[PDB]
Amino acid sequence: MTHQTHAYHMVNPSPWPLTGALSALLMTSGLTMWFHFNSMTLLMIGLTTNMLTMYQWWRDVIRESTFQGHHTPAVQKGLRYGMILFIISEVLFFTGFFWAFYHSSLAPTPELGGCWPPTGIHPLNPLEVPLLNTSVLLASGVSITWAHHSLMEGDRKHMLQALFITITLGVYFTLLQASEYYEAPFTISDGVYGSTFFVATGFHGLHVIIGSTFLIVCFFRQLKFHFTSNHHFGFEAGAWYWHFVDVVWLFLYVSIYWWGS
Amino acid sequence: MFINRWLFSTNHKDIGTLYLLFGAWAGMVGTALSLLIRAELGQPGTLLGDDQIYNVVVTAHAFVMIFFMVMPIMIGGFGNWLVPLMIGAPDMAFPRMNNMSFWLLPPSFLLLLASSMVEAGAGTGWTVYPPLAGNLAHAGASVDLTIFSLHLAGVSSILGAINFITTIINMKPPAMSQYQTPLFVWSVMITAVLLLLSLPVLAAGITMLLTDRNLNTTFFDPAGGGDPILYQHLFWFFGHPEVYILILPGFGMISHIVTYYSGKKEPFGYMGMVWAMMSIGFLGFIVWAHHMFTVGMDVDTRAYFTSATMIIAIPTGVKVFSWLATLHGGNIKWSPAMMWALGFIFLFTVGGLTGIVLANSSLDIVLHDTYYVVAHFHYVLSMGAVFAIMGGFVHWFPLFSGYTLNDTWAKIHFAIMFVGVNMTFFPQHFLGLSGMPRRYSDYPDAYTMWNTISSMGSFISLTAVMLMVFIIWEAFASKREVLTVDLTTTNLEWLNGCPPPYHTFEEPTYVNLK
Amino acid sequence: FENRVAEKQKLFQEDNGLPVHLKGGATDNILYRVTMTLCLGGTLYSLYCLGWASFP
Amino acid sequence: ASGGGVPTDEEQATGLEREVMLAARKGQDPYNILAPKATSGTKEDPNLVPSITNKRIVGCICEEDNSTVIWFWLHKGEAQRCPSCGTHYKLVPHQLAH
Amino acid sequence: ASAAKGDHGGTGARTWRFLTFGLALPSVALCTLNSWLHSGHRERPAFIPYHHLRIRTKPFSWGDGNHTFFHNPRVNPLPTGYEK
Amino acid sequence: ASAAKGDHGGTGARTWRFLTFGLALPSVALCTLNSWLHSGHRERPAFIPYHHLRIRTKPFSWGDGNHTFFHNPRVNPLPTGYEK
Amino acid sequence: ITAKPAKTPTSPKEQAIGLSVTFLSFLLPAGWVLYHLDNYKKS
Amino acid sequence: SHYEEGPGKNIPFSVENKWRLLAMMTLFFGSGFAAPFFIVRHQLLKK
Amino acid sequence: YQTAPFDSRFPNQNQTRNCWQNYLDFHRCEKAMTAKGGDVSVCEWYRRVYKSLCPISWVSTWDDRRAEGTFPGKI
Amino acid sequence: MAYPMQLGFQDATSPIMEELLHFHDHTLMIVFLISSLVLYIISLMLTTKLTHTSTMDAQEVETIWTILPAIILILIALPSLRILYMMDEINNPSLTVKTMGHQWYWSYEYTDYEDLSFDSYMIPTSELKPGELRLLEVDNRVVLPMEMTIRMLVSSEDVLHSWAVPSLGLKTDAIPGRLNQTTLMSSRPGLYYGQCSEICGSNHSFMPIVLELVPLKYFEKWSASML
Ligand code: HEA
Ligand code: HEA
Ligand SMILES: [Cu+2]
Ligand SMILES: [Cu+2]
Ligand SMILES: [Cu+2]
Ligand SMILES: [Mg+2]
Ligand SMILES: [Zn+2]
Repeated sequence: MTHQTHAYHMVNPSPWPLTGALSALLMTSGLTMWFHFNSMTLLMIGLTTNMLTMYQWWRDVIRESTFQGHHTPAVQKGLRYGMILFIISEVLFFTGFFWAFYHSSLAPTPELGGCWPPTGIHPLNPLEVPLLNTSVLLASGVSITWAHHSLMEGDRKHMLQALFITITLGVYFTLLQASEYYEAPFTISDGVYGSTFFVATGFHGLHVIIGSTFLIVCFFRQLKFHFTSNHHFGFEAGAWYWHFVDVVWLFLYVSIYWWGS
Repeated sequence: MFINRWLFSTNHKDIGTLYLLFGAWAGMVGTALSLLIRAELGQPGTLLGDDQIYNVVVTAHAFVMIFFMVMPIMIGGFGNWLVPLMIGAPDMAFPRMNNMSFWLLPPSFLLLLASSMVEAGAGTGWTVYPPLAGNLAHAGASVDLTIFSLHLAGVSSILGAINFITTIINMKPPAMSQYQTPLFVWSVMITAVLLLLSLPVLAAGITMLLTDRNLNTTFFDPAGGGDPILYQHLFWFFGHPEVYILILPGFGMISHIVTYYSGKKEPFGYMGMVWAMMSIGFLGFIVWAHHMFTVGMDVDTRAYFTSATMIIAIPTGVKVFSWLATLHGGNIKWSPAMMWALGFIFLFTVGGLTGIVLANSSLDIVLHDTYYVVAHFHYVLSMGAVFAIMGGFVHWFPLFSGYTLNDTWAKIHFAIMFVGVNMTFFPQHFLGLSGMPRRYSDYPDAYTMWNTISSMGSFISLTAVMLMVFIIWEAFASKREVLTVDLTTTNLEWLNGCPPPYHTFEEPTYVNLK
Repeated sequence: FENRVAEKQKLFQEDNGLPVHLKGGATDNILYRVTMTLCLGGTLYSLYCLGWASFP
Repeated sequence: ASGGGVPTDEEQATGLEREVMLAARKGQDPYNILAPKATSGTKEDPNLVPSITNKRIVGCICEEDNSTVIWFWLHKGEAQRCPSCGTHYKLVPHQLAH
Repeated sequence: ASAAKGDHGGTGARTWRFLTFGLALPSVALCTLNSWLHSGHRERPAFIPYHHLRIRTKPFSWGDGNHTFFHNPRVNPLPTGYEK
Repeated sequence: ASAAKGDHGGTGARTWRFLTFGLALPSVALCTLNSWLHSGHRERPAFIPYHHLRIRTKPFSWGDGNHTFFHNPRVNPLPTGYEK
Repeated sequence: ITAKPAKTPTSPKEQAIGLSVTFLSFLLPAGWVLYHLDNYKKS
Repeated sequence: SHYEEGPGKNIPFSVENKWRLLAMMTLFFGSGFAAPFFIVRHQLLKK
Repeated sequence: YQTAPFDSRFPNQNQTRNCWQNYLDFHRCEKAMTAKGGDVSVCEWYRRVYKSLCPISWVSTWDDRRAEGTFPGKI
Repeated sequence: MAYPMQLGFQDATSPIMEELLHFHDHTLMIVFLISSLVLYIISLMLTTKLTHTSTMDAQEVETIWTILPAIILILIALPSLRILYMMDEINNPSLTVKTMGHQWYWSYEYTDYEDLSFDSYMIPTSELKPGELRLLEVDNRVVLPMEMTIRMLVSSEDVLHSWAVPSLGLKTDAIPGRLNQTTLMSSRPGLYYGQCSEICGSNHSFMPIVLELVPLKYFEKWSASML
């Protein structure tokens, strides 16, 4: 009593949960304005307060762990579980989209021409840029691993070098994918093929951007000596998320880009 | 101060209280909606109007009771309040995130309220199936708002599911195995896993529905080659686990209540009980299609789903029989909570037995979309999930508040509600066997008797939920402070007195490693 | 490069009875108020829009 | 490869993290991260329950495979016994607390 | 289609840095060249007003409400036909 | 078709013994019953001297050199036709 | 479960008041809206 | 923590005056039960 | 001819393809007997079946699609 | 149709519906057995002053109560599945009618030979002739030949709808872009009512189904006078 004798973390009252909850309200209702009464001001404010919340909520977490030392071993083991579990819910999110795809491509309705890809659709070639995007993502898988190993071996320069290479490959994929979208001879509106394609590869795209800003954050935390050769969960997570991202692309490639086209 | 405590919390007890408050209020809205439903059906004719205004009411009834009363109360309320106390944890693994879970709820509720105001609301059914939910048959912001409300409520529940699993797994005393935690904790740890795996598929489904009606996609539109049935699969893949997610924490509370008032140390067959919930949770993931028997699927697959659905009776059976075995040599105390526990055991049995009937695709052909299925789920929800909530509420109220309830009044409240719900839902078995469809604002003259009796019962229930509010007031008005609690040796939640201090287990708990 | 986590550890461990989200200075405070302001205002604005859209 | 540059816990760990780090190397466990090992539990060899106050909740897993932990407050004073199996427990002042 | 190859039993950072520059990056270069060589610009596909394509049940929330987001006029026709 | 289920974070022998008798074995029992119920004895398939079947380029190293190893006369015809 | 006597007991009259009030607060608003249904259905 | 403890103090509403409480509970649960009625009314008065 | 008989390749509750297949089949046969003459022989069977099973609106729209050349099936 | 104060199923107009009544009786007999067993055990447990609060051995009795429910489930499953296949059985229909759900009316199409098609709408309770059923009468009944195997094909031209006729033990959803099939086979003449069994908008409750079954002879003359 008074002084605690358990290794856990009693976090100080934060206004951030309220702030982020309000943010969700603003973005959701804001999308409703954009979609219906053609307005984005509300959507803009929501995106704003949301970034503000994430910045601060994560800034504090850094403060509490790196500056204040609350991340004892027990606290860390809990963060590992949390991340795993989160990645899991994500894996099941993408599963709705592969279900959708397979459902459509395995039993093509007559309005499509009773075939797959539907008549009128000119699928991209898996052997062209899709093949490139694949090799880029896969390489960042090996380079992020090199980064992880340098970090554990206390090799500051190399961890930085590998983390940098990894980050640029992630960006390279983003640009490449962006151009593919623009050059694609089909759109979201091109029936079920376009729907199925643009939302699955699209949500994944959003995830590569989310994973890249995460690695960027890790980059700077390292420039500032935040990570020790032994305590760098922020990186472990960034790394786990990054792999989830290659893997999802492997399924996308094989399913949508290769098999279903 | 108030702000810091109530808006900026990181306390499992306070967040849990905030939930119970949200759930009770939402419970009022849902009750009002259920009364308009029976008001409309209590006399042949139309009171409100067309199946649109009526079905808007039926839809909000479902969303409110499922997502805003039952889930917040059982998982967020009792979950946050009791879990840490039962495993000897100082709090939860992610105190801050835990708060966001709660605060995501009021906005979510707003979006749902907003949906029924703009345009003509959402008269789609809680399943919000397309084409009816589409931008043609349901143009306007309504359905979109219904969808966004569901997104938030889902984000809220999987964030909390993440918290409970981490806490429950990672924050028990070092010498305590998982096979040493109480059934309630197991009950929410398992419910937490179902939420983690089912909720995302729903979000995948309704996001596809959202794009279909705002971004010109055709996931469920035949024109583009879509399939309205695809939505049914996605929805129901979540839709079934969802009902177990709704009864599991109830199973747990019941195990605690029956054992306590039987004067027993522990429940009969503890490991059988753990096995049972785990089986129930698992089989619950491979039976979704029993909700699609009249959709045009292959006879073979239709056969698979009726069988798979039926084996769930076995584990559920070991639980019913275990609670009975628990009462066995007990020194029974006829307390209000024990009354709720007994009702649950019977009523839930009847309602689940009635669900085995519907498990049969052949018979379900003529039973689907009728009031028989409305009877089935109200038995397991109105006198199953809800009875557990009441038993748990009256049993733990002193722990949460420090004050006691007037037991006699509390017993009167059971009597009234027991009569009310049975009178309301019993007749409905007939209306359904005899053909009265679901989601109708009016019915052929023949169905008049049962619909009348049914509606009268709903008024008795109204009386009971009014009395309860009073019962809570009186408790707080009189202020009889708790002194002594029985069987604390085997019930940790009570060891820190009523109410436990803001900070419990500041200095851990000592548990030997034999 | 630098490495001055040691200065910040000290700054944040300082017993000034401040909550972590403010323990870092004046900017923490302005950021806080800006965020809080935008959220509340936005929330007010949203309620207005809904009241407005509720009507034909 | 080759080189160096990243901090170590021994040199950069702070707060409670550091406290358990050091405490752990001295073989002691002030923040109860480990499971306390039982004594014979006889009146003469009671289990010694350290505490930072004058009472601590003791949970007794009477028999190895038991699913029910017996809970109770252990107070400062004479050795006390688990209500279900005797087994003596005696409170003791908690040393290291930083 | 491979099976595997040169085992180097001990993997540390030197090994991963070796794979990065000795395998990973060289592949990204080859494929880049490949994709830079197979850069055949396909002539915009023949327009035929199929009903299962160019779907429009609600005008898009932007522009003239008839233009998809990453609209490329060269290869994407409007429902009516190619842009210009 | 599942997703997963009841997590019990700590796995020791008790957990695996629990899965063995509480999951593994019960499944073997169900499927056993299933296969014991679907035990429909198919009537021996119609014989038609297809050339791509009952291949014989070298008599088998046993018996009359025309009988496959696990020969079941009820359902396996010789090249000429069913045994008897 | 034992408890100390009420610090501020609620006499029957007091209960009768709280019970009546609790009822009215539920029954009135609904009753009013329901009482005027036809007026709404006829504009 | 300057957070007060004990019966009647671990809640976000005052329980010190039974009648002020009566009022609050009445508005709280009351407004919740009335909402659906007024929404239906609102929908019935549109065109 | 009474009505389209049971078709083994379409043994389940869903007949969508049954309607679809025969509609194609007929028009595919028709086009051939035309571009071959072969005494302008005619594949009536398929038309009897597809007319029985396919709801009017589908046949209509398909015919129109075939008219403007936006019919997705390959004939 | 359904009469006042009815408890169970509408009388079976067809053989599978008869088959169902018997299966339900079987299934219901069991739910009565179990539900009364549980109630007896419960009252038994709560009726003695004798106590035994010490530990009790589980598992032993745990087999009885796990193997028993398992046997009972087979006793229901078997009959259920048989009827299930019996419904999706290889039959050869002598007629094919199509029905298309629409937002607030069904339309039928008899097109085996001639292109006969009409709309079936509910008769406003206001224009009902004495003796006519309030929310069940339709203006154009779907006429069909009694004692014959008909093949119904259900679909919709808009939202989802569900075509059902309880007396015949039929219910098939109407999904746009889909052709669901069902076998109708009444073994007796008459008027057989049903209703839309799927939420489809404002008048979901007001789009009934009325089957009128007469002998072939009268069926064909009706068919012709219909165009
Ligand atoms: C908490 C709520 C809850 C619970 C626990 C259940 C439990 C079950 N339900 Fe469900 N059900 C609902 C709520 C619930 N249900 C809802 C909301 C709907 C409608 C949704 C909608 O479409 O809108 C519905 C719909 C529904 C349908 C589809 C109806 C239709 O055609 O539309 C089916 C069919 O399989 C079904 C079956 C079952 C079964 C087999 C169980 C089993 O879990 C029952 C298990 C219990 C027992 C079996 C009794 C105890 C055990 C014994 C005493 C052992 C001995 C007994 C035997 C051997 C039989 N339910
Ligand atoms: C939690 C689930 C839940 C509960 C408890 C209830 C309770 C009630 N529901 Fe139900 N209902 C549904 C969920 C629920 N319902 C769903 C999912 C549907 C399907 C919708 C669709 O078809 O799309 C449905 C459909 C439905 C219908 C069918 C309409 C139709 O299809 O045409 C009817 C009609 O009678 C109805 C009536 C009622 C009634 C009379 C009550 C009464 O029993 C209510 C009694 C009041 C209570 C039991 C609440 C009191 C409890 C509290 C307020 C908690 C208090 C808090 C604390 C103690 C802290 N409901
Ligand atoms: Cu289900
Ligand atoms: Cu309809
Ligand atoms: Cu309908
Ligand atoms: Mg249905
Ligand atoms: Zn002991």
